[PDB]
Amino acid sequence: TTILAVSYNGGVVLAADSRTSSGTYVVNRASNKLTKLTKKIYCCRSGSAADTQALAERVSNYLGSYQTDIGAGVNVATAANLFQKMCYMNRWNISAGIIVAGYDPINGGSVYSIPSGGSCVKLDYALGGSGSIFLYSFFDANYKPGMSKSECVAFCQRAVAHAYSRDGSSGGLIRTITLDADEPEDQTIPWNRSPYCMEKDPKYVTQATQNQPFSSSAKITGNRMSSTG
Amino acid sequence: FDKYITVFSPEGSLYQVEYAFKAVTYPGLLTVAIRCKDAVLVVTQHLIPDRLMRPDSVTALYEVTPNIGCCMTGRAPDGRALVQRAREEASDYQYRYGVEIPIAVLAKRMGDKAQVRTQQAGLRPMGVVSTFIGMDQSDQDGSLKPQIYTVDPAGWTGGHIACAAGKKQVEAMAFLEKRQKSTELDALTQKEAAMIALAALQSAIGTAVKAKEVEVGRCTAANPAFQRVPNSEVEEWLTAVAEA
Repeated sequence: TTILAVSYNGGVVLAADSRTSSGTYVVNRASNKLTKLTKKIYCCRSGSAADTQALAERVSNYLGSYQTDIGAGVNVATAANLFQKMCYMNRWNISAGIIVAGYDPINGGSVYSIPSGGSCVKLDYALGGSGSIFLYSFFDANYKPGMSKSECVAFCQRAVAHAYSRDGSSGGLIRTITLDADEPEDQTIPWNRSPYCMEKDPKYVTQATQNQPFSSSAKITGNRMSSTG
Repeated sequence: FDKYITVFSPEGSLYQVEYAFKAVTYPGLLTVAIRCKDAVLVVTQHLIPDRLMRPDSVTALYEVTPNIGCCMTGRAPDGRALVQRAREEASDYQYRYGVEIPIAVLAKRMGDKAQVRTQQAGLRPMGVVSTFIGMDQSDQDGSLKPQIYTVDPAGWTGGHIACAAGKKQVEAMAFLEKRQKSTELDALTQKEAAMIALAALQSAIGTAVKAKEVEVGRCTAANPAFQRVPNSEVEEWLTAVAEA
């Protein structure tokens, strides 16, 4: 699983791969780990699909009740704080790396990582899931804050692609969603149009010279690819 | 003895329920709901005698869910209490079943809650007629259709084409019943239906209303969410009524 959420000026981009895996077999190839809580507050779900779906549905329902009774929009801080309480209360029972991210007119775009402990950290960008570990160095090097909405989406997609190229546990579609003052823009990049994969990267075309014909020289030529030669 | 607890009188009646119906009328406010081809309206008298009272604050109309509006007639705070129960009931339903509570179910569950307080001693009936309005998805074609469900203190739940609750409800119904012989009332445009509702209001209270002295709720097929109709749009309807 690879989930991330970066802030641009107006709002946020959540991005996620689409693979749930029972270890080494892909149970679902097209999961939607970007889970609506309110109109403009989503979470990205890493860990036990059961546990995060259950929390996301519980928190979505509390936020809907809350929004009805205050008769106003919900702040992302509220969604994050509810999600933290639940992820903390049950920290021993559940496996659930969450990123709450969204727009509210008070604080604009906000990102909250709620990792496995039930910490809630407010961040400019958050990484989550098995694939997160690949991106920390990618962000350190290539991420520049104060991106456009369009640049953030392109970057978030390029990020998720870099993670799911190396993480076995991540793969499939890259789902993004931009949350800002405007109507939410979801989009789904299929793997055959991903911004990066190792399979298409020219760096990794020439094969490792592992096989090597039986020769009268220590000169490494290439792989033996024909029994006649 | 019959009159103070929730027990049958010799003539098989629950006096405390009969009296909670009197609480609905006591505040002297009238509401009128009306269902048209593609929308429901609910019009509530919104009288603030105090110039020092903040108009924005005193509402008879509450949102129960995005897609179910409510209008409570009777003890304002009893109304407020039933909305909290309705919201609880709707939240709870959405969690249990993962879909918005249908208005006809919500209404029926609220009738169940009312009936309980007519059968268990020591709980006061909520002296309020709840008028839920909202679209309901037809399972035959998927088309939304407008619904009004009233719940009264007895627990009696009913769907309506039009209904009135409050001060002069008998006179406002008489007007809507007289206007139902002329027109179809379910073939009407939102504008035409609004005029009928506001005219029933006007007939029953016996005075022309300002757009300020009513608050109007609304669900349409186009926009199924319960909206408060802005005073501008109501002003157009009251000019349209006073002409014809």
